[PDB]
Amino acid sequence: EYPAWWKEAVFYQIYPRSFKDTNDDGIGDIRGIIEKLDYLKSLGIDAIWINPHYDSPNTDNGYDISNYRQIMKEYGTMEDFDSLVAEMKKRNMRLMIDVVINHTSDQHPWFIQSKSDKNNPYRDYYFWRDGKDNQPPNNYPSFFGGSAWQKDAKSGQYYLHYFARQQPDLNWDNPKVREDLYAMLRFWLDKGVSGMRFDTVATYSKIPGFPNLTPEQQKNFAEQYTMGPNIHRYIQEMNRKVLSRYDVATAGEIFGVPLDRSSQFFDRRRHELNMAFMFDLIRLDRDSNERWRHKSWSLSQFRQIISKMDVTVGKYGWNTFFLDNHDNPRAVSHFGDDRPQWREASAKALATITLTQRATPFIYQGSELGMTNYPFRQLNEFDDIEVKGFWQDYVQSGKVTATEFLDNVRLTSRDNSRTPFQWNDTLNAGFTRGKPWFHINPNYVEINAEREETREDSVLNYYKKMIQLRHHIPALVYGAYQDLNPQDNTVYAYTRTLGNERYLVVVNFKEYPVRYTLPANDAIEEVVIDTQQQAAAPHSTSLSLSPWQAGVYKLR
Repeated sequence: EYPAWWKEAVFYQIYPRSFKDTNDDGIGDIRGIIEKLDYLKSLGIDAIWINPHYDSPNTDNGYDISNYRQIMKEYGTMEDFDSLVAEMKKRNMRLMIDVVINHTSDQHPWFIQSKSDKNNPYRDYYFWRDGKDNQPPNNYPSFFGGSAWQKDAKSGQYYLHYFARQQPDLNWDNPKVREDLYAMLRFWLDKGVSGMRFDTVATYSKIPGFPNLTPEQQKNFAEQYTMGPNIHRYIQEMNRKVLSRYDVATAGEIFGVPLDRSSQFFDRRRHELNMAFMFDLIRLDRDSNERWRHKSWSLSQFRQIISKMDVTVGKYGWNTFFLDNHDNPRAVSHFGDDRPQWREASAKALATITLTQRATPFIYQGSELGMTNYPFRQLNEFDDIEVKGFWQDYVQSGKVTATEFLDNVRLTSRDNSRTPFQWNDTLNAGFTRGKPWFHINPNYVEINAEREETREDSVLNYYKKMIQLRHHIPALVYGAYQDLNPQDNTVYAYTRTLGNERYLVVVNFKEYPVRYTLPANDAIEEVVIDTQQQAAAPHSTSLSLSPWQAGVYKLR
């Protein structure tokens, strides 16, 4: 069974820039988070993961770090940070920070020096290569558009950046970089942080010789970058050196790692990472070649990916469960139906699922309210550099029309989840009194924390109840997972079994009523909860489900 606090906990993710502004400069800050801790405690949150909070030019809103030990000016001071840990600790909440060490900002002291000369001490802190000819070293693509190699006029060589140009990759091969990184980690751990979320941990190790990519590898380049020969070597070292020497829950974002390779990252026995963030589910409807394009998916596909994950996780690993985050579109829009008539119901349905999985649930800020995608009027309303990067590679190239491109990024852009949190119905949704740094969704007049707090049938209060059920029913945390019908495209039904305590979770994914027949030997003994306010106790053999109806039941 191997109990663990991080396995039973309910995590909340905060994107500071968009959580709460306290000085009215239009940007969310750390004091804003402090101000809302009571809101999150009442919600039932156990731990909080905050996106990057370090000094950064903000080319990638925090993921381009220029100083790992300094608090981002936009977010506040060290005192504010220390105060967050203290206030959180006071409320028995654990703080998990975002660790971005696959790369740094091109304005980081290490890169500034590395960039000054070919013989500078820090030259080997990054990857510099010569373009054998009148072009880059190889054909490596960048997640943010064009080549993953940037030419340095001065020296004449190219430096490597999987992501933005302003995000040069660190060289983990050099034992000096590793040590400076471990020192930096203990800096934060010594201050009380109880958890670390490692950004793109599968790409720390590069492929020796930087061979070119075959036509095939060109497509799934995201996966090739995880093919590093020293990845588990390095992560294991970081564990020995740091992780294993503090009580810290670790989560690794393994973007690009095939499912059959995730085990090596979270297998207890391997002493690497406690749990991981897989993307097989959240990206089930993304085209293979065009990462920005959305394609149709079905429930059978959805549930089948979940079964596979559970099997792969097995008895020795552990997983997280999330339907959205700062790099993806809103959960209700993506997996439910955000139209006015179905938003609440489908939101509650997804909530039911989110808190009854054999994984640690991560609730992204604002989705507990049923926040939705943003109504982007035109291309320039996106800040997403991934989008601007896609525009260059597919629209400038003529590979896709601007209209079709827009139709799609409207559904897949990470900016959908980056609009300011909606607290109440005052100007700017009570987020700020200044000008919001990024456009706020007009539906805030309907979807806002305050309004939902007083309404018993609100999405917020339903989330409160689901989290409360998870905190009180062990089976919902550790019970075995069983998909009663992997092929059904209408009703998602599964059991959670811990000994003789069996629970049944049912979700009507359709917008018309459906009658669900329980397995012949199964009987409903109790109703733990359901999305209908009225709906009385059903009988033992079947359920008449209304559109998007969800429920948890205890079986005999």
